[PDB]
Amino acid sequence: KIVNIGAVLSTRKHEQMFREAVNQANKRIQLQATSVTHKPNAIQMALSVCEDLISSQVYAILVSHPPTPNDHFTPTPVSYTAGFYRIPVLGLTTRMSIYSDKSIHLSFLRTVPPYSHQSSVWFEMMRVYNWNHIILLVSDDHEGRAAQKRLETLLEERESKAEKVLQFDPGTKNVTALLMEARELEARVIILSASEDDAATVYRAAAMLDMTGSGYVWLVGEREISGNALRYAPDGIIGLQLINGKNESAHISDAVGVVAQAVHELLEKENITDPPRGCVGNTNIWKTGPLFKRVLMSSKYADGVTGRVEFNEDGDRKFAQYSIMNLQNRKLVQVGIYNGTHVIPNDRKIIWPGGETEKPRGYQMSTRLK
Amino acid sequence: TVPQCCYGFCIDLLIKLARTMQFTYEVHLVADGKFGTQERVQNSNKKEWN
Amino acid sequence: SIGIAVILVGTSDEVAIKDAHEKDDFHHLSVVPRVELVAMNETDPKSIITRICDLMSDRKIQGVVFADDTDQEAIAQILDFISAQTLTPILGIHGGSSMIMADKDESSMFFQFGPSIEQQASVMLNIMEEYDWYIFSIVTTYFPGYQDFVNKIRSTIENSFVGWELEEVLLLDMSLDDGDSKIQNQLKKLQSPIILLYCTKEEATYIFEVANSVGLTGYGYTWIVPSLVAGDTDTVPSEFPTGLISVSYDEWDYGLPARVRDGIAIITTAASDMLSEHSFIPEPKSSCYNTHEKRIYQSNMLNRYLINVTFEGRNLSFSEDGYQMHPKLVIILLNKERKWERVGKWKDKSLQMKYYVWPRMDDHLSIVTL
Amino acid sequence: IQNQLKKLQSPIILLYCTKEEATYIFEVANSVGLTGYGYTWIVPSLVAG
Repeated sequence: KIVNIGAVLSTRKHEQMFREAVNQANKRIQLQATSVTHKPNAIQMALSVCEDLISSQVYAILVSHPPTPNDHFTPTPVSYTAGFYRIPVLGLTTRMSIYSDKSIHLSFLRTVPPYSHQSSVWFEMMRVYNWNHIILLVSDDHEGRAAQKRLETLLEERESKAEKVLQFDPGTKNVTALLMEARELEARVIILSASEDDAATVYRAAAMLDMTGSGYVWLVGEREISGNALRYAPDGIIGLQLINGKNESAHISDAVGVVAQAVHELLEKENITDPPRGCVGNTNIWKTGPLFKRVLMSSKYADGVTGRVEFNEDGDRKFAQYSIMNLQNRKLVQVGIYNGTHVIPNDRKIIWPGGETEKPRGYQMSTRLK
Repeated sequence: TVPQCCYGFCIDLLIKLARTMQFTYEVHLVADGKFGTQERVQNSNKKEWN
Repeated sequence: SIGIAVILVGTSDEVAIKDAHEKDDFHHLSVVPRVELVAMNETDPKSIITRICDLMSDRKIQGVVFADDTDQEAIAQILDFISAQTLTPILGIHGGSSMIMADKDESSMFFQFGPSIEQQASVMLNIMEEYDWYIFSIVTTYFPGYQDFVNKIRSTIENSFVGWELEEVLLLDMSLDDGDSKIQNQLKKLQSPIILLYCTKEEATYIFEVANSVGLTGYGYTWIVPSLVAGDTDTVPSEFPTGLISVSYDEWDYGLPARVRDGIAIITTAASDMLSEHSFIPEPKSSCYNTHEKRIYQSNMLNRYLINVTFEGRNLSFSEDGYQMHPKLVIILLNKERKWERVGKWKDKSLQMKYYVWPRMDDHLSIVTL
Repeated sequence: IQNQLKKLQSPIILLYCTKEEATYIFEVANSVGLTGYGYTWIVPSLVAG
């Protein structure tokens, strides 16, 4: 039959690219194309979403983050409109952790890894470097608490807790107390996970207290590398980044491919009931769309431009790739690639804070007891 | 916090232990004056020893 | 001069509540609230949003009271979306908006009368304590809130002096196809006369069918379920065994005779208290289109004033999560005939039963002593 | 059969059936799972054949 594809992005070139992608997918069974741009307001955005769902009656909708740098409240109206009728919605360039929870959104799948699983890369790096003692210093928020809980669970899985946990209020101005408390411990590994704005102040207050000398190792995320935080950053930071973060078309092609595979595996089923084209008319839950989401989440993708993409039972991509970036004398340089489960370094070397080139102990066994 | 001086069995025991282990110490008295017990207050996000 | 609208959908006593609305005693306050009775059909989210927008843009609307008659749960999510995108607080008192959503956004202003899951878990434990039932077990499936329920029951059983005993807590999953063997091998370890079940209506019917195939629901086993398994007290799925005990909200003693009146009174007294204390009254141009420039005024102090109100000798202080925290719960049970007969009433943290001994429905012999 | 075999609590079981009945009850017990580690069953000389 004639089953169109749903996708809502804001770019003419990306719209033409998505049209070509869905045409190539239909070439590989009649699949049409339906695309709607983004509005500055979100109430009119949801109104237009329901209007387009009426005029098209799609099975699933695709959505990506606009060039706006917030990427927080942009997919929430689309996700709410999708969950109103229990139909699945897939995100492309949204990595927030609030969407990982199935409580708010009953049907939502992402294509980028969340910051929670990013903490597992830190666990693997500490394991391969034999760093049992760490100082987890994160902010106080939803994503921060989720990442802290994930890291605590992954550490307790091996019967080992964290040396100390320190939390600060986001958007503060003085964190000297937390740093003074941390500087009186036996560990020498400080992990950081917060926004780009807090990282500058953290690095400034750290350098102001001589807490960036030799023997200390810093671990941050992608968000703490970019932005104006780069101006205040000691040499030797081991950060991470995404391979196809700002490239929308790369993810859009894979999304079109996997949704074409999904609809091809779907149309051969029984009791198929198309969603009602009466956005204004219907007031019930469509018989299809929950089961379609369930079979899409378990639909193992064949191949993609970004490698084999899989999905766990949380609406998040699994077995992603990260670029292990580093800072060497105010110059960013790559050290390796995280290939799913193995960290392979390149021929280059690492420049630790202070200038020495050696694996730090990360544990100072000072002897002054109370 | 008035500086006093202590002496007794455990004092010389800790002296000998620090001598054979070769480290330094900085003693301080108890804060509340109790060995230790569970302090169960309604205090939904609170549970610790006193 | 605050504008308050009252929207009703489906079948209801429209003229009766419209006449009763003109019975509020607001002579001791300078509020002059604009009241507009609007009735329509709960067709779709888009029409609801359009009506809300039109009524708000009509004449200086500063508050919205909502009541429904359908069974849709997504309408509460739509109300949360609206209250998040515009800082005008709303109140869902009855109908489809009675579904409690615990994971709300930060900038949302939404309050309902639904009881918290923790309150239901405390009521079902006070019932067991008053019935002298110190042995129980826990069974539940994958659901957004089962972990919270388990954590709350563990926190309330660990901090109590009465000797209890938790044995054979399970985390069975019925989503696996042909998983009847696993369910039968898991349910075979139950040995407690009191069972706590937390699942969905379909999952509840399935697990009840399984337990009846096993046979541990006829004579002495008494199971307790929260207020989400009932759904509708008028219909019976016919799969629920006899002697089932659940908790619900007191809707039979007051459907909507004075709920809208109490909501309007709370809104008016909160607005008056805010105007008296803060020396300011929020009354901007409540417009839907082109509202991005109206983000200069925040409603945090209003929320701070909305969670502290006492009128007519009744406690209406809400919680930060968004439930009432002082409801009037009732205790019902399923007897021989398929029906839910009210027995006990729980209000103001006090219990009020109706029978001195629990009816058991040989080997049940009374004993006379001296 | 599944409701009856669920009451066994002894590490030693004595079985007396026919070859087909023995295979059926063994399949049932393996579906339950009380034949792997510690359960030791004894059968007379008619089950072998």
